Amino acid sequence: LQLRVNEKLDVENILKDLDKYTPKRRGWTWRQPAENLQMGPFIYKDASTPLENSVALPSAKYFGDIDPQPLPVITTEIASGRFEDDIRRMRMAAWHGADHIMVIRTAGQSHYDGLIEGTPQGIGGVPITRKQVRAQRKALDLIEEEVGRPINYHSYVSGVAGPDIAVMFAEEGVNGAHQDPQYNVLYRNINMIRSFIDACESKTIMAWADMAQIDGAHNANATAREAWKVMPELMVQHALNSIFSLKVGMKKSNICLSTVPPTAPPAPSMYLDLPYAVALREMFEGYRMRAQMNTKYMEASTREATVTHVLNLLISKLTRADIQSTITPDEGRNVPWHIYNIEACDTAKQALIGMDGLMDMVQLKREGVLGDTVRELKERAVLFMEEIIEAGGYFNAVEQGFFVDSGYYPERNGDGIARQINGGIGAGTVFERDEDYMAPVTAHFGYNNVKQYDEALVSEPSKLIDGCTLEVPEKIVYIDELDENDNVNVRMEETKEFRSMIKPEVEWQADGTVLLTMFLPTSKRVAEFAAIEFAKKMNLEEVEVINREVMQEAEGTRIELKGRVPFSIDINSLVIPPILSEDEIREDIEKTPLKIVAATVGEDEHSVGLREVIDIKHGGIEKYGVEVHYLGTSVPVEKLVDAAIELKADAILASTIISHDDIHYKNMKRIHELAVEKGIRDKIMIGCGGTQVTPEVAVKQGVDAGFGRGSKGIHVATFLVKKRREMR
Amino acid sequence: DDFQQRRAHLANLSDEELQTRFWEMAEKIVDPLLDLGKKNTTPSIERSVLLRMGFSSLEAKAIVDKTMDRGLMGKGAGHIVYKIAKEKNISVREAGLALSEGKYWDDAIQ
Ligand code: B12
Ligand SMILES: Cc1ncc(COP(=O)(O)O)c(/C=N/CCC[C@H](N)C(=O)O)c1O
Ligand SMILES: CC1O[C@@H](n2cnc3c(N)ncnc32)[C@H](O)[C@H]1O
Repeated sequence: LQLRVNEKLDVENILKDLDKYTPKRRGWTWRQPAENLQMGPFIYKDASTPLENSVALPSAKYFGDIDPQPLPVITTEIASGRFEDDIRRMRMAAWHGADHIMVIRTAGQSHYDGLIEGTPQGIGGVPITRKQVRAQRKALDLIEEEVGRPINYHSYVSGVAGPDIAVMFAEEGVNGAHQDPQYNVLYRNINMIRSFIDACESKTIMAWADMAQIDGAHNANATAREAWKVMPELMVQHALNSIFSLKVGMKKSNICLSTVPPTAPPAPSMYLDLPYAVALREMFEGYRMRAQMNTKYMEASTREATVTHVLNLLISKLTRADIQSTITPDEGRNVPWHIYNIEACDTAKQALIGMDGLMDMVQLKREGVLGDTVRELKERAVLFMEEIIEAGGYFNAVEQGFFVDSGYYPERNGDGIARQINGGIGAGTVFERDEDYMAPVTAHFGYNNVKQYDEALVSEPSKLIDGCTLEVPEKIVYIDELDENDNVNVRMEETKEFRSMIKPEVEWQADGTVLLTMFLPTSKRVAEFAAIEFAKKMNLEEVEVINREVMQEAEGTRIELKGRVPFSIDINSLVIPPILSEDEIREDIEKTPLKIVAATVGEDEHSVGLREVIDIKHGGIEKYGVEVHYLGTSVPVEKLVDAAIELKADAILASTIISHDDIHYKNMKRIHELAVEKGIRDKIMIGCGGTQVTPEVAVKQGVDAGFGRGSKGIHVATFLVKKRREMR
Repeated sequence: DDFQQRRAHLANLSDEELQTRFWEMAEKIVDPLLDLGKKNTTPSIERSVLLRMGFSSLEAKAIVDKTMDRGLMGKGAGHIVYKIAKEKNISVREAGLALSEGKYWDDAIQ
C-alpha cells in the first residue's frame, strides 16, 4: 500500500499486522538483458532494464541523468544489529542499484540449536527470525515496487539448525541463501556427520523454494595465510558443494560459486588472480558465478579499498559474473555506514557501466602463460581430489587435516584444521532410520516409508495431512516476541522522539556519529593524539582514530576519526532561503547577439584580471558568444566610451586594478558621468571590476554592476543577459 | 614439485578428459555423504518436519526432546504424532501438542 518518493518509509507501519503478512513472490530473480539499449546520447552493449526510480551517479548530470544498470545482479551487505534501522538503508541502497540484500546473522547464530523468535538486538549482525524476516521482506516488497525491479532477499542457512531455517526461509519467500555443509565443519566446528546429513534436507527445501544458493569457498581466502596459494583447495570446496547440491536435486543454474579474487596490490593481482578466475569458470561451465569483493588484504583507507574493488570488477569482466557482490570500502575501518553501502553500490554500477561491451574490443590470450597456469591449477585440483579419495573419502581427508593448510597443494605444511569425525557441536546426534521411518511433509530428503499408509501417496507425503505448511501457509505458527525487554518496540520507543528534531547517524537512528578527516604537520603517534584533542574540543563524545596514513614520516600524517555529536537541531529553527544555466546564457546570446567593449582603464597596466573573464580558458564571456572588443590597457575612460559609441556596443566592461587614493572608484564614476554627458547611459550596460572592488560601493558610483575577487565569466555573463532583459 | 612427478599420470589427458575426471571423482567423494543423508535423521531434521506440520519452534523442540528420550527418533518425530492422531481419532495438532507435554508416549512405545 502506497510509498511516495518524498515520504520516508514508515517502519512503525511495517511492524504492524505482521501475523498476516505473506510474500508477494517466491524465488530468485535475475536481471533482464536490454540488448543494444539507448539511454541519453549513448547505446549500451551490456545493459539490463533501467529502473523507474533511481539516484544516478553524480556525474550523470552531464548526460541527462541517465542511470544504466549492468548485467550482473548486485549485492550489498546490510546488517547493523537492528533490522528496523537497516530497512531504511535498504531503501537507500536499492535506489543506487542494489537488487540483492544480504543479511549476515547475529554472532554465532550457527550455534543456536533451533529457530529463534522475535526481535532481540543483534551483535555483529541481525538475529534471523520469522518476525524480522517478514518485516524486512514486507518492506522490500514496497521498496522493489518503488524502484521498479524485483529485489532478492538473502541470508544464511547454516549451523546446527540448517533444516529449521531452511523451512522458515522457504515459507517466508527468502530468495537467496548461503548453504555449504563444508562451512559448518571447517570454521564452526560442527560435527561433520550431523551437518552433511542436515545439508541434504536444507538443500532439498531450498530446491523446493527455487532459491539461489551461495557457497562458502570464500572463507578459505580469509583463513589462509597467503590467499594466493589456496586456489587448488578453493576449486575442491566449490566442486564438493556443487556436485552434492546438484545430486540432492538443485538446478545447476541455482548453484552459485562464491568467488573472490585472492590477491590485492602491491601483489601483481590481475596476474595472479586472472588465471585462477579463468580456470574456475572453465571447470564449472553451467554453474553460476557469484563474484565477491576482496576483504582480506584490505585496510582502513576507503580509497585503497575502492581501487582494489575496481580491479575486482575487472576480473569479473574479463571472465564472468552472474552475481556481483560488493564490499563497503570502509569494511576494514568499522561497521558499514549507510554512506559506504551506497559508495560500494555506486562503484560497482560505475566501473561495470564504464566497462560496457569491453569484451568486444579486448580478449584473453588464452594460449600463453595464461593458458599454461589455467591447466596447471586444474591439475593441482584433480590431484587434490585423488588424494581425498585415496584416504577414504571426505571424512578422513578432513580428519587428516587436508583443509585450511597454508601450503600450495600438493605442498602440505601440516597446519590445516583437523576435525574429529566423532567430535564437534552435535556429535552423536545422528540417528538411523528404521523400515518404518516416516515424515508426512513436502520436500523431505531421505528414506520415507509412506507405502505403509498408501502406495499412491509416495509422491505426495503431504497428502497424509492434507498439505504441509509448504502447501497450507495458514498452518504456520506465528510467534511475535519472547523477551519483553530485548525487542524492537522497546527500541522504537527509546527513539520515538525523532519521528521533528534531527541528528547525524551512521548505522542506527540518531546515534550521533560523524567522520573527521584532517592532516597534521607532525609524525604519526604525536598526530594520532593531537587529532583526539581537536576532536574533543569540537564537542565530540567517544572519539576514535580510525585511520592513519603516513604522508611522510616528518612532514605530516593524515588522520580519520569518528565521534559523537551530543546535540540535535530543530529543522524549524533553521533559516533556509530559495539561477541561469550556461545553456540559458548561451541560448540568449545566440538568439540576441551581444557586443562589448572592455579595457583596463586609466594609467593601469595590469591586464590579467579583465582577460581572466574574457578568455575561453577559465570560463570567460567569450565562451558564450559575447562579441568582445578589447581596447588593451592604460586606456583612457573617455576613450572607452567613444568606442562603445563608435562600435554601438551593448556594454562597457572596465578593469580597475590599482586602487591608490580610490582611483578605481573615481574612474568608475567618471565612466558613468562620461556616458551621461554623451546620452547613452540609459541605452548601455556598464560593468566594472578589480581586486579592491566591492560590488555595492561600485554601484553607488553610478555603474550598473561591480565585480571583485573571485569573479568568473559566468557571473559577468549572467549579469549581461539579466540586466539587458530588465531594460527592454 | 614434487608436484611435477605427481602430475605425471595427468600430463597426457586432454582438457575434456581432465575435467571429466575431476567431476567423476567429485561425485565419487560426495556419494557416500549423500547416502548418510538417505539413511539417517537428526534433531534439526525432525524439528523441521514438525515445523512443516503446523507446530511451533518451541513445540517442535519439546516433541523431539522427548522423542530422543525414548530412542524413538528411528521412527520419525512427525511419524509419532501421526500414528498418534490416527489412533486416538484426534487433530494432528492436538496429538502433537499432547506429546509436547509428555502424554501418549506410553501409547507410542506400542
Ligand atoms: C603581477 C602584478 C604586476 C604585473 C602585472 C602583469 C600583467 N600584465 O597583468 C607587473 C606588470 C608585474 C606589475 C606592475 C605594477 N603593479 Co602590480 N600587481 C601584480 C599582482 C601580483 C597581480 C594581480 C593579478 O593579476 N591578479 C590575478 C588576477 C586573476 O586577479 P584580478 O586582477 O584581481 O582579477 C580578478 C578580479 O579582480 C575580477 N576582475 C578584475 N577586473 C575585472 C573587470 C571586470 C569587468 C570583471 C567582471 C571582473 C574583474 O576578475 C578576476 C577574477 O579572479 C598584484 C598583487 C595582487 N595580488 O593583487 C599587483 C598590484 C595590483 N600592482 C601593484 C603595484 C604597486 C604595481 C607597480 C606600481 C609596481 C612598480 N612598478 O613599482 C607596477 C605598476 C605598473 C602600472 N603602470 O600600472 C600594487 C597595487 C597597489 C594599489 N592598491 O594600487 C599591487 C596590489 C601589489 C602591491 N600590493 O603592491 N605588478
Ligand atoms: C557459507 C556460510 N554460512 C554461514 C556463515 C555465517 O554464519 P555464522 O557466523 O556462523 O552464524 C558464513 C560466513 N561468511 C562471512 C561473511 C559473508 C561474506 N561477506 C559473503 O560474501 O557472503 C558463511 O560463509
Ligand atoms: C536470551 C533469550 O531467550 C529467549 N527466550 C526463550 N523463552 C523465553 C522466555 N519464556 N522469556 C524470555 N526469553 C525467552 C529469546 O528468544 C532470547 O532473547
